[PDB]
Formats: sequence, C-alpha cells, structure tokens
Amino acid sequence: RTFDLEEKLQTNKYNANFVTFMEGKDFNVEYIQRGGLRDPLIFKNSDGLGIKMPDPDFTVNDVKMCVGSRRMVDVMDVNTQKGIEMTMAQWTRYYETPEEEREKLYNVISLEFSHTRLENMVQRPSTVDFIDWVDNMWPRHLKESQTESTNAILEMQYPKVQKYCLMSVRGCYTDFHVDFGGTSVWYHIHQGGKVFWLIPPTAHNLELYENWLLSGKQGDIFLGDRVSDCQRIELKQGYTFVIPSGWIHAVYTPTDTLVFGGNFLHSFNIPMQLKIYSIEDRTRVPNKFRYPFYYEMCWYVLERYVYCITNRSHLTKDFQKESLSMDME
Amino acid sequence: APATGGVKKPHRY
Amino acid sequence: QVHLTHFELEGLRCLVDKLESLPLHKKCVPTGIEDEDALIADVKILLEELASSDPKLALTGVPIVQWP
Ligand SMILES: O=C(O)CNC(=O)C(=O)O
Ligand code: NI
Repeated sequence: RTFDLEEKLQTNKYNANFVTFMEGKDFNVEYIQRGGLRDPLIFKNSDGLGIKMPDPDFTVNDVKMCVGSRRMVDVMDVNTQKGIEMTMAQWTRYYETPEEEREKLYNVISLEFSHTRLENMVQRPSTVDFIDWVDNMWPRHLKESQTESTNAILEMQYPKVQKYCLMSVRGCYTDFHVDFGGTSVWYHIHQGGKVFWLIPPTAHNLELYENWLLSGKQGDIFLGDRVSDCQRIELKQGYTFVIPSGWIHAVYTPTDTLVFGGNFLHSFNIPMQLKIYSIEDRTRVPNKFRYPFYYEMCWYVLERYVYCITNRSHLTKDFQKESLSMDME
Repeated sequence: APATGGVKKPHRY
Repeated sequence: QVHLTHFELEGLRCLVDKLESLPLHKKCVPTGIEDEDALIADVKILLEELASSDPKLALTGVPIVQWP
C-alpha cells in the first residue's frame, strides 16, 4: 500500500451525507416499497428492528466453541488483501495475542455460521426476512436440507450467505469493494467500532471502480479520492448499518471489534444486482468470492412472481409436491 | 481442498 | 389487478431479458424449473398486464411474494 491510511482517517474531505438515520420501527416493507432500499441506513439503537445478538461480552473463543475449533476459516492478510486459511482455534490464538506480539494484521470477515449453534443466537432485522430472496424465493425443502456448516460448494443446498461473524483487530483495513452479486448488507456492531468510506453506485463511479479493479493498483490509489463525493462515517457499538446494492465501500477497524452481519438479494433493485454481477464477470472474479447459485436463484424469482400473481406454476410436479407438503406443516 | 463459495474478500494488491 | 412497484416492474423486465439471452452453458436453469421458455413467455405477458400498476396502491406494506 502506497497511500497513507492515517491521512484518509484524519481528513475532513469525505464529507458527503448519503446515510439516513432511522428508527427501527420505520424500517418496514412499506419503506422498502416506497424507497427501493436505495439509501444506506444507520440505526443508532436496535429498538424496533427485531434483531437478536449473543451475550454482550461474547468473545472470539465463544464463537470458536459454537463453530468448532477445527473449523477452517478464510482470513485476510491486511497488508496484501490476499486470503489465507486457518482453523478457528488458530484464529482465536491470533486474536487473543497481545497487539504488540502479533507479527501481521489479519482480519476475518467471512465466517458464515448458519447450521451451527451460533446461528440461533443471532437474528437479523425482521424486515430483511420479508424480502431476502433466500427466504422467499429458494425452494424451501432445499434450504431446509442443508447440514454442512462450512461454505463447501458441493454440500451447499442454497446460497449460504445469510449470517457472518466478522472479527477484526485494531488496525484492520478492508479496501474498496462491492459485496458479491450486488447483495445488500446488514451489519451490527456487537462490540467495538468501525469506520466506513461510502461511494455511491453512479454509472460513472461504477466505471471508475471497474477500471481500478482492472488496473491492479488498488494499493496505490485510494478510491475515495478519485470520486466527486465520498462519505466517511463511524459506526459505534450497538449500531446497525444497512448498505444498499452496488455501494462501493472500504472499512477500517479502530479497536478490536466483533460484528454480526450478512448479505441479501432482493426484488427492489434487481438492475443494480445484475450490473454488479456483470462487473464480477468482466473482472474475472474467481467463483469462490461470488454469490453461490446466482442465476439459479434468479430463475426461481421469476417463477415465484408468476406463481404468486397468476397461480401458474413453472416448477416440476415433484417440486410442487414438496412445496405443498410444507404448506401443510 | 473442497471448493467454497460465498467467501467475502475484496481483490488482492 | 395487483399493483407492483416500478422498482419491481423494471427489475423483472431486466431479469427476463438477462436470463433469456444467456447461452446454454451460462443459463444455469435450476433443477426445480420445468419449462424455462414457458416461464419467460409468462413473465412477458404478466409485465405487459402490470405495466399500468398504480404507485400509491402498490404501497401495501406486504410483499407480493410470500409463502402460504
Ligand atoms: O468489516 C470489514 O473489515 C469489511 N466488511 C465489509 O466490507 C462488509 O461486511 O461488507
Ligand atoms: Ni463489504
């Protein structure tokens, strides 16, 4: 990295105001229908959101005991933004190491803990449940059949992207990116704090982003300097943040932090979701870093809209029968 | 060595 | 007779155009779908019919797609 992160954290220049500060009770389906979930949102308190979180003093070791000591986790090397892998016990050892003894800065942003004990300790905002394509569009008998708690693709029965635990040490930095498939993101600061820089997905900015990706100079060019308006904003302990489809963001961690969050597609900004998918295609993003079963899901969305509106099914007889059995439960 | 999907990570430098 | 949002109407038109124009090896028609072509046809009909949706009446507070 050749830019100075500390000047990016200190400057007053990222002074756009893109974020809407909301109350949880107002974050409902009617709000989504009216606004298209186009605006990033901050909930300074959880009242009215319908979230559930672990004990306030939950630790990384607690996460490890819920997911398993031997669970392989993807870890980011902050200096290179490259991925490595280790077990959750090894990750916990790292995390518990005093700061002045850690040889390198590593970050975990990708531990998906669905189908472990941890899963029932964390609930996302109720309203996300009413609109996530996984919950509302994917054949339910397939989702319910998932047993594997890792993100091994051969065992994956639906897009396993709903619930992640992020564990970040002071000094961590995740460089600018758009979440896979143009997914929207919810993000809850259980403990600690985060700094985000937000860049809106205008056609121009998305062109810049793609060209930056294709240049390979991500360590040299701080993308928030290349655009007309960027917002840097701090999330404090207990805040919930929702990031809309397409939004280009980077994140810095000023104190050891534990976050619960996750990703979702939805029906109100499909064009952006498709745009982002096509950027991933052109920039040759490896499958492993993409939304699993993306076009499969899109076919299921079409079928659900036609069925729900017209009562005509385009699922197989067997699939219809599986669905009817569940309707009778 | 099983292949994974839905790994969150920006691009490498 | 139902009113969708313009957010949905525009998105569904984008999606149908996208999926229809993917070649065979990229189309990813999933296991549960019977006749993809007939679905695409049905979507197109439906979009014509819902194009006169009223923006205020679409604000129902409950999604069109929910499980029974
Ligand atoms: O928290 C981090 O370091 C990076 N997180 C994200 O970019 C995210 O959850 O969308
Ligand atoms: Ni992100």
